[PDB]
Amino acid sequence: KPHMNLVVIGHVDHGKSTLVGHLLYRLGYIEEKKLKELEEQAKSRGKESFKFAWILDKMKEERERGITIDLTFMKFETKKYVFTIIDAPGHRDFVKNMITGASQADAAILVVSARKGEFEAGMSTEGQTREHLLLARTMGIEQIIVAVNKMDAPDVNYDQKRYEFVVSVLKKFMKGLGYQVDKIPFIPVSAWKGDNLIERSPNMPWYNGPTLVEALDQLQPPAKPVDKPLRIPVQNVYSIPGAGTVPVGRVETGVLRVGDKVVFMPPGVVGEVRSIEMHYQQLQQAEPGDNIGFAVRGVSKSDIKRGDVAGHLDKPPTVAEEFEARIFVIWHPSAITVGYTPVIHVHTASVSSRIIEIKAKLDPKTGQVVEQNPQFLKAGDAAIVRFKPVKPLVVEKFSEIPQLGRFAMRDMNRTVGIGIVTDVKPAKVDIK
Amino acid sequence: SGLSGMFGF
Amino acid sequence: SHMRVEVLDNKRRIVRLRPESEEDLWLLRITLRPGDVVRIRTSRDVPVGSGRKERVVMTLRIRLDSIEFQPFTGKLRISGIVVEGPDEFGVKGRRHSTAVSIGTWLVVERDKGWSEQELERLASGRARGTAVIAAVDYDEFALAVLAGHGMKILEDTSARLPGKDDPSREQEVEKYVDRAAKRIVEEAARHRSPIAVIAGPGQLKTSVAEKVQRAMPSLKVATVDTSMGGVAGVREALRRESVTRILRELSIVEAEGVLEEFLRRIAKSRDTVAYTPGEVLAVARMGAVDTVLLVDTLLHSPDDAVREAVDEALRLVESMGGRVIIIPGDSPAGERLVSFGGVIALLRYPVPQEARR
Ligand SMILES: Nc1nc2c(ncn2[C@@H]2O[C@H](COP(=O)(O)OP(=O)(O)OP(=O)(O)O)[C@@H](O)[C@H]2O)c(=O)[nH]1
Ligand SMILES: [Mg+2]
Ligand code: NA
Repeated sequence: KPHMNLVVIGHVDHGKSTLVGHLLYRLGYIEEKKLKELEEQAKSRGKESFKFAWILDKMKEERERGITIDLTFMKFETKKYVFTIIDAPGHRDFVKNMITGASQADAAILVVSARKGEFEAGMSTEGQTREHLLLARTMGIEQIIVAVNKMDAPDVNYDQKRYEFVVSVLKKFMKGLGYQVDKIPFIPVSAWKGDNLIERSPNMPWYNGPTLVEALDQLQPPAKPVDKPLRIPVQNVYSIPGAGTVPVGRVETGVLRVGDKVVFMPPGVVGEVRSIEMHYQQLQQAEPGDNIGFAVRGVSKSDIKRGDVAGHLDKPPTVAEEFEARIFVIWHPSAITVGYTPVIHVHTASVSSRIIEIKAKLDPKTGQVVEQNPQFLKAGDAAIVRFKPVKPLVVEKFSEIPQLGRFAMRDMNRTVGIGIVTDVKPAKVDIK
Repeated sequence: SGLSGMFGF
Repeated sequence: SHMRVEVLDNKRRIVRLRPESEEDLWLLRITLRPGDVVRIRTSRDVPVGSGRKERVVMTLRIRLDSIEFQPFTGKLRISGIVVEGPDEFGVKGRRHSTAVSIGTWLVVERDKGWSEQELERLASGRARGTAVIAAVDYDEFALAVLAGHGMKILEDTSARLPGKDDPSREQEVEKYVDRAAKRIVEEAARHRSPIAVIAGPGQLKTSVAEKVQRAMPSLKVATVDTSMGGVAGVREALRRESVTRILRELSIVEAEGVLEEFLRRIAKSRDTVAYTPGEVLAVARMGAVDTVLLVDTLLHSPDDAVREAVDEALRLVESMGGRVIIIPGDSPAGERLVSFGGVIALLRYPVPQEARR
């Protein structure tokens, strides 16, 4: 069984967590006693219909707000594949976590809501059906399944007129981003009632397309960039007794084996890998695809954190003192200039980086040096610029390691632009 | 808006 | 409150003043100039006896050579060659470096006379306080102390928090909101801050806000919505509508809204702004400038030509009822001004580029 990382994206309360909640319960993985225990507590607070969501959502704020905030990781398997499913947050305040999830994803489920106003809020200027589709694309997610959720709702009622209409507007938008619009399944489902999740819904005989499980098995596994350096961007870092300090992350490139001495950049801390765990399975090695926990002798919890990237000492990950990049400005209120310092989201990292130069402007539909050292960039422009990270950042050239060299520029609770890194002035490798 | 930009994506 | 400014002689070349706030030290930094002679009572070591020295307090007049001001120190640091002092100590012609404090009487003389605008500016320092701004999310906490004339990041921490699946994650965020709240209260005390703005996404900022109100009920506390924590979140808060109302008297903050207006114009209506010392001066003579945003280092540039040119423009815009906003280059607004020669101006009408002499 090959392995694939699935990420769940969509606008706030369009039904990501209940989809993953109910989909697991139907495939067997949620206990009856647990599901109803969650229903009772859900009901005891003013949150009756968040029973499936509370399998995924856990924090004090997540349960009080009824909002996914950080990524929840879970495991299941179909006929053909075994999945790491990654329930990501909808709310605009936490799209930085959606990006860290998107950087690990081999494919995505775009949960869109067929309810009136909710689809429109998802696809408006500042919506997240739109933004997560943008961000998912730039982070490397090529495969995509879309689930037109909430078909059962009073203001929809299993309607085809709605399903055809919502698919129409998404098809127009995604073909702009450069997606294979005829090749991706648009599944009218209900996450709450469970329609089309595993077995065909009687309530939509007009459908004739694949169900969510049948669409999951449709997905092809990704290629494996082996014959490349070791890159494991860390997602989290735990202190689990029986193991010590164990960072968790997806391996993007190379091969991690037990006993390998590893270095975590930017900190420069070195540690021996003592064990490798994936879905509670003991591994002697991990390869591109594998989202693993890996214990490390020598490193402590205070030494490393999310955004740090692990590699062998042979060729450690590049710490960019400065870095050059080609970018495209999606939105900006006024104008971008030398000095501007948006947050650069690469792999699992989110680091402010000052634009220290604008080397050239470029035409957005072609891309040749129109102007040289322009005074400003505005929305709709593309350009070559030189960043200086406000704090130590790991990036890599897009030519060499594209997954560590593709990024979003965010600022002011909006995505300003997107870009790839074309050069890196590296930092002084400072090992202990 | 006009967002048809590929960086070899 | 405001600086006691008091013109002495007939020709209005001499002024006697006493800074009574840190804003009054800032006003001295933006006002004073290499060539002014201050008259301060300082101490200076002098060789008296045989192989022996005594710290003897004395009155000196010093031809100013250097004016530097580090924020949140209560010290305008001055230096220069002593032009007059007691004759037995032999100090005339020697360098005296020292520091003007809050409470320090100093008389200062300008050869070509003090203007009415210069004095008005010198007496403008209604002693505005010094807020603290912080930002909290699950990844980061930062805290900074904000004056009109300076900003300083006092804390910048990563909440190296467990993954939400980890047991004890819930108690670890509790310790983290205590550690954050503690540090806010600590520095609001250390800086005598009336307001404390707390940025962040969601409930963490309110959790932290409650803890500081508990430990300081006299302290005002604002919660501002914001996309992220850390220094970015602090810098994000400075541009929000909320904070521009609550801290509207702070240049640093004021600067960001004109800068935004200047840049919104550079895209569309290029002729309704100007930048760079000479182009600003050109349109300032015309009576075109509404407000001028300025980096404070231009006032002290080692080139004589630009200190005179920048002063002429500033004098001109305020002579025709324009605003003049002076800020540190070491600030979030200040950083964007480097590519515009340190100065930007908003114009009251379009001035074509071939008309700017
Ligand atoms: N009628 C109906 N309601 C749904 C469905 N799916 C979700 N909901 C409701 O939508 C609300 C939010 O559900 P969640 O699964 O938390 O939505 P989410 O997208 O995971 O939330 P975020 O991750 O914070 O964006 C709850 O009140 C659910 O009952 C559905 O298929 N049908
Ligand atoms: Mg969710
Ligand atoms: Na939700």
